[PDB]
Amino acid sequence: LPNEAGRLEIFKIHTAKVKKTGEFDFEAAVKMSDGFNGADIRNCATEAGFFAIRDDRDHINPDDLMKAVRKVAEVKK
Amino acid sequence: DRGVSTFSPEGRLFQVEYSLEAIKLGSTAIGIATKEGVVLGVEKRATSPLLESDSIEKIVEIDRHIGCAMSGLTADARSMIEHARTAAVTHNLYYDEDINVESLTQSVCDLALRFGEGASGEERLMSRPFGVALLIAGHDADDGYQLFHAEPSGTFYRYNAKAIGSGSEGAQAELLNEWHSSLTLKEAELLVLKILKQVMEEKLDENNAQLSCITKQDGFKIYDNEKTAELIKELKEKEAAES
Amino acid sequence: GTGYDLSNSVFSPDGRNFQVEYAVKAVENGTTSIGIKCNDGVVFAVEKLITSKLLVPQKNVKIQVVDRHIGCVYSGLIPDGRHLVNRGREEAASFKKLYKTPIPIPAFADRLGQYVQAHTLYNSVRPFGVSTIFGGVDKNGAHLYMLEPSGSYWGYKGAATGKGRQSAKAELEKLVDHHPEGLSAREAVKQAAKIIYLAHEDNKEKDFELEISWCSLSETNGLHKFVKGDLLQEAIDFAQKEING
Amino acid sequence: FRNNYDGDTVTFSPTGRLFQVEYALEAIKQGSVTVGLRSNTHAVLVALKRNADELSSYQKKIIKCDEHMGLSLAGLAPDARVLSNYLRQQCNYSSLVFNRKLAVERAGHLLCDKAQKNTQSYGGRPYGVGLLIIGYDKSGAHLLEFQPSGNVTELYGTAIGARSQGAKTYLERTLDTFIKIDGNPDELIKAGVEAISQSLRDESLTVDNLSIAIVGKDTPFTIYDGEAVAKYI
Amino acid sequence: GYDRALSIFSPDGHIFQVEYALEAVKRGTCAVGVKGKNCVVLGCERRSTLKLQDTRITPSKVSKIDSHVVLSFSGLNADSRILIEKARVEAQSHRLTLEDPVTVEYLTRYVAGVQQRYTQSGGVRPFGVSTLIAGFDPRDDEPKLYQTEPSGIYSSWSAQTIGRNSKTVREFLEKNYDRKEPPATVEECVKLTVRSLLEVVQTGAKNIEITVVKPDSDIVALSSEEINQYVTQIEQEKQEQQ
Amino acid sequence: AGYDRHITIFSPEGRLYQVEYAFKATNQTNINSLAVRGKDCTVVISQKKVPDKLLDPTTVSYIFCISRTIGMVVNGPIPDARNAALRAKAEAAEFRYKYGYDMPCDVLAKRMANLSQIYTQRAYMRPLGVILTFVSVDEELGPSIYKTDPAGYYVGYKATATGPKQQEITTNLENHFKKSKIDHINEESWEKVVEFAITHMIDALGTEFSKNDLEVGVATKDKFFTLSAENIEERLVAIAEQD
Amino acid sequence: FATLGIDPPKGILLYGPPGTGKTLCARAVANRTDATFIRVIGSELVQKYVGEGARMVRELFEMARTKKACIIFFDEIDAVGGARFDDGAGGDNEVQRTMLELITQLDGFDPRGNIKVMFATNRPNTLDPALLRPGRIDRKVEFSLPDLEGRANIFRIHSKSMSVERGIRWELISRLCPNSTGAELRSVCTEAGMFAIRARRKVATEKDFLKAVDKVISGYKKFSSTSRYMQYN
Amino acid sequence: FPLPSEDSRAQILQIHSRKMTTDDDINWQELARSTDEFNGAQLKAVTVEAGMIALRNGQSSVKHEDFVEGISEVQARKSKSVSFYA
Repeated sequence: LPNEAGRLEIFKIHTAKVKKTGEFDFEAAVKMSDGFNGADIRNCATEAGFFAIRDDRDHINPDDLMKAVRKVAEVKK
Repeated sequence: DRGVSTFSPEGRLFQVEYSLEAIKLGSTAIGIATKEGVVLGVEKRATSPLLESDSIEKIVEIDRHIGCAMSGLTADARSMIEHARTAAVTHNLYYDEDINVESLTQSVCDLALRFGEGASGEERLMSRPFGVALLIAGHDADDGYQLFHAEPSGTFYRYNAKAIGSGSEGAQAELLNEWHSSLTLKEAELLVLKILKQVMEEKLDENNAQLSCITKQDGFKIYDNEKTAELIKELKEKEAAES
Repeated sequence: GTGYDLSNSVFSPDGRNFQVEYAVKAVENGTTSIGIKCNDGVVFAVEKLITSKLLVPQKNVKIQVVDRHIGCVYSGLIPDGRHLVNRGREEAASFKKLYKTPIPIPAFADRLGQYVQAHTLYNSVRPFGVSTIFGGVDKNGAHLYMLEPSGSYWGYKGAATGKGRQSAKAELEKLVDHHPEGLSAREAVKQAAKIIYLAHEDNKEKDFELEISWCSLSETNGLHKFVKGDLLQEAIDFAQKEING
Repeated sequence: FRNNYDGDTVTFSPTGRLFQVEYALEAIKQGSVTVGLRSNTHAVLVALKRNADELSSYQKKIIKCDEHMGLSLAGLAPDARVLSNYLRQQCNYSSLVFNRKLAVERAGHLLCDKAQKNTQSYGGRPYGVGLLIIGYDKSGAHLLEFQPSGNVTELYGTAIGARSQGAKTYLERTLDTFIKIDGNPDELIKAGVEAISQSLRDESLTVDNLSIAIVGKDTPFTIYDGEAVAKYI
Repeated sequence: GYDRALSIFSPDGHIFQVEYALEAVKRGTCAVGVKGKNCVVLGCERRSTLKLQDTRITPSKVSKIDSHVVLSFSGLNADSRILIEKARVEAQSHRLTLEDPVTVEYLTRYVAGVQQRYTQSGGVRPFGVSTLIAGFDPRDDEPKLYQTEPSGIYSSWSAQTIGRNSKTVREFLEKNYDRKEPPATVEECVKLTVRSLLEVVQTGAKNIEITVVKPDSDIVALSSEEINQYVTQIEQEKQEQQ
Repeated sequence: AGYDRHITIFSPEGRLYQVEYAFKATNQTNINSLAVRGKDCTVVISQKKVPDKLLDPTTVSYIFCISRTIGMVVNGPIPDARNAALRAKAEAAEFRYKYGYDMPCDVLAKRMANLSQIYTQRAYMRPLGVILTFVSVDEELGPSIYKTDPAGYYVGYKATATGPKQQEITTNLENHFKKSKIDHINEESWEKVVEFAITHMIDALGTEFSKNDLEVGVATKDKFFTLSAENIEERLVAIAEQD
Repeated sequence: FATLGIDPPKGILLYGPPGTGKTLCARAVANRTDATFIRVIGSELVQKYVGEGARMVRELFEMARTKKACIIFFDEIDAVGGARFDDGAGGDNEVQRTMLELITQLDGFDPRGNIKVMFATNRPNTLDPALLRPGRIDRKVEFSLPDLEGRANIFRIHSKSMSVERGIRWELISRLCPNSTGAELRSVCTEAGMFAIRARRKVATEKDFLKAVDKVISGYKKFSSTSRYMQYN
Repeated sequence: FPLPSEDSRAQILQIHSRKMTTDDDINWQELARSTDEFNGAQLKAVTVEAGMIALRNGQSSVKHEDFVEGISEVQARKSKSVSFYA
């Protein structure tokens, strides 16, 4: 479970897939990662994007994305 | 097995619910409290033709104006000698009078049922709650004759006519129509012996059973073997005159 | 069997026995109670689920305030939560006996963690299956510490429990960017009803009742107050003002 | 293998509770059916207690404490001859030492953790006895529903027992009418009589097996039995 | 110490502690006794075959409570002597209080009273000890026989005996021996006792020991020579065909 | 029967199953640290993770002040970490009450290990598998580090760390200690010694941190303090200017 | 069934001592059904190959929907079900998969008219607590020691074909016998029949029955009986 | 599957009661309060065993008491016993 330097290149591909607003901070989300891997990183915007389906918008707020980060830590193991 | 704290699916202890099986293994006894006196009796049966019924006491006396009996193992019968008899004297030590049968039973039940796994202040070391069915009867200075019973489960209830032992299922069924408010002392002496005849497996004998009574004047008085044999002869003459 | 469910005196490969893990599910099945830590003081929140009209509002209060200077609130099981209240208020009385001074929040936190860690060492002692949220005002400033059922506790600028614990704290981080130190805590009282209202969407069954017991660094300066009258209905109407339907 | 999550007191179930409490909740229906409420100024407790035989009478669960307070317990009472008598000692202990009216909060607060000590401290069984306690003070009458799980709450009225849910729900519509009517304790006791008829779908209303308690401001605590309930039958 | 109880109450009344406490007598040696008019006789046996010891140097069932009361039983060895010393202190306790010797009736209650706390209270297990208690009362020559069960059950008896196959041996005394007509001469109780001792141990009379309890503080222990005197009389009229 | 999952008995492998699970995972916290000794001082550095925006960085610490001259390094579960911390602080004051000198390293490390070894005797009470490292600066002997293992193992350590990377930093420090043939760091200016220990820490990690993401402290002569947010940030910036 | 909207019970559980008159009642009722009877046990069900105990038995379950009027009693469920903690030591997975295979036939669809399910074991809850969940068992057979007067017909059934002396009293005979089962009462008459072998009795007398209870239950039975082995689990 | 509450158990019983013929004397909130921690598998057995109580009584349709008698049916060990109550 490496630091930001290990998962940095994953976040770039993770960012380019999701089309959202241009204001985001992913540095605080790195500390939020506990027991998360390359598959759990995809889960972040996967569940966060589900909340915006009924909102008729594809924009993902930085706090809405962090809500799914905590949600994966509850279902771990 | 597992911890004693395990309850029943209804929320009750196992030793309390299973305490009724040790009563049937004991002696069958039926107490009755009439308008005149309170009829007490038990069944000695026999364990052998050489058994002596003189030194065995299945009917004890807590105090002069009251009485007690037992159906079950004889171990717990002596636990109340240091408790029920002590509390009866403790009442005379403080209030110096005859304790009410209604209050004495509830007072004994406080000293009767105490158990559990363990406790520092109270003694829960007792495992089985009761192995014996104890009868509590006497005379009240206000109400009158009261027939109570100490159940193996530990509770207490007011019993006009109570039947305990293995034959309590068939004896209490007919006891509903037998007991009446007009039943006197003499009429209840031949009634108990007639019911015990269908209960007792052997011939009625002075050594196979023991009866007594509670008098508001003379007090608790046991029936001697010479007097008990008289009630046996009166029963044989009464049953022949029924038809 | 595995030994972790029956005995808490053994060692788990993950460091947390299965018996301790069962305490987490008991707390999450209770009622959501959040907390507020800002520059003007520390504000709590508590809700009472109404099962039937027989229940009377403004009676049962899960917030237990030690003296006037320290508040506390629990969740999950009632007896395990009130067991700590008798011990927490007894040590506070013993504190003022020896030192003749009010007890600060950090000195109050170590007395709680000592009881949890000691009950997990003995196999014959049943541990605590509830979570503890406590705060107040001391000679220093606002401090909020939440005691987990495992015994781990440290600095928290916000608290949550029940349903959506980590989901309710998402609104707390939104106020961090708006107010760096939290600034005015009076508006947070209205925000508290909105955070609890966020959990009312999925959990809506019968009527709800909200109670708030807070303490301030400025207004109270160590005293204790309660939300009632106009302040009671003003915070409730604010949570329903955003979404009327 | 339910012996692990049940027979052990200190163990925790996968749901976060103790299965020993589940059996204690069932003991309420296995016992006698009681009905109680709080009208404020007056208070009525109607407890129906069945006996074991036609020639036998029940035992009194209700234990008198003081003139302004009373208690009626439901389900069974294995330890109540000790606990409630010890609580009755605390009733006078608060009056003769602290001079307290003994409201429904602290009276159920100590008993909440008392039954928990049996689960917390090894070597004892949980009590598992339902207690309905009412008391009067300067703030009026208050009802205390005590569950084996240590429930501390206040209700206008409640009915617990076997098939007693009918009397609990049906009186919720007229509940506001009963509490607003004061000064006539006879009609308040008759309100509980209708709750007994709704709670018995098999037998009829008894006479000696019916027990009614009442407490109020001027009227002290007493238990109606025999000819006292003749007008309420 | 141990807060729990070492016993568990039975659903049907069949208790593990009551089970093997009675068979402890079935595994041990038999204790034979019979009452009388002015005295009481208590016999016994020994399980050991080869005997390198003497009867006086090694006591087995020999124990004394009051001056004229000799108490002999077999339920066990170690747990049996514990109740004896407590009874002797209790026998002195009546001399420290009542100043008079205690009757045999309470001496049975005290032995069962200690066994009462074993079956009731926890922290201590019960014994397999079953005591046959005898002796007299002050200014009374009438003996007593009480069979004490490990569960605290006692009853009056006459020819009762406990041990290996003692129920069958007692059946021999249920007919020839009449409780209503007890024998007079002290040696008459021995004639019926020796005949009952040959149904278990048979040969090896060195193991056979007879203890006669007599009033005025007198105890007579019969030897092997006096026992063989009644053995010859058994085969006299029994082998002859009438 | 035979399983240690409840009781504790000797396994057929000669090793207790409780001792196994205590030694296996101490990294469930998922945190690393390091401890080194200077000339007249002692430098300790511990990683810090703050997975929330609401956490107060001054509250979370793995280094607690015991005495004026004594620090501490603890890794393991948070609730069980303070169990040995509150006891050591209570036992540290007992030294002055009995003696009235400052707690030496040879005592506090021995008392907590002997208390943990009693848990091997007691089957009912649970021991602690928490890593215990007592760091301080002695007056006569200078810097000393004694790591107390949960099984009672404690000895002199010139350097120590935690986590699975403990052996990685040990390799880099062993080569520097072999050529210099000294156990401690003979270089003065502990401000530059802190940056020296970070270099060995970066090699195991490979990333940087902020002022509140690293728990760092320095044990000096007759003083022990904790670096604030400004003191930590100053060293992380100044290390980039040198190398 | 169609008018009221209710369906008859399919699955049913048998728990108690090993064939004391419980199992005897199971085979007696099946004879009056007048349908196809098939007996399949669980002990041999294990075998080795995966599917020999599930897929091969599934063919019997599939044929049950084809051929109607079929009745099958599932036997020896202790060798099939049961509760797990470490999830098995190996080799019992197919034993547990057969338990789950029985669920599949009751999972998607199945008629309850021509297909019945009955288990046999010595204790009710020893199975998987998920297996004992309702819907594969609609009702449970509670088998315990009945009352005294209820078993008086058992003494009659064995005496219908048995010659007994006229004037015998069964009231005193039943008093010697405590709570028991049907098969335990036949053992009293079984040894009583042996009393007429050695002692050579013409018919069955009262002294033979009064002594047999003390000879069999007290004398012969002694140890080796099921008493404390059933609580819940 | 979470433990169904009062209103949660009511909606589950409404599914199995669609084919049931009742007297319209039933209160849904009344029956759910007497039930605790009963999933839909146990709630289904209540409606099935409800009509079986009326089978011996010859009733044309189930009533509010028959649903309470469904609890009286033996599933969770709700049956009777001796001693304290008789």
